[PDB]
Amino acid sequence: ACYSSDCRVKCVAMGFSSGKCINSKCKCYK
Ligand SMILES: [Cl-]
Repeated sequence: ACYSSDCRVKCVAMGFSSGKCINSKCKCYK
């Protein structure tokens, strides 16, 4: 599943701004 905290942290680790869980997907904000 997608979990909010982990998704945000994954996204930031890759150089994105943040991210959110949408429909089971961790979608990063650029
Ligand atoms: Cl979700």
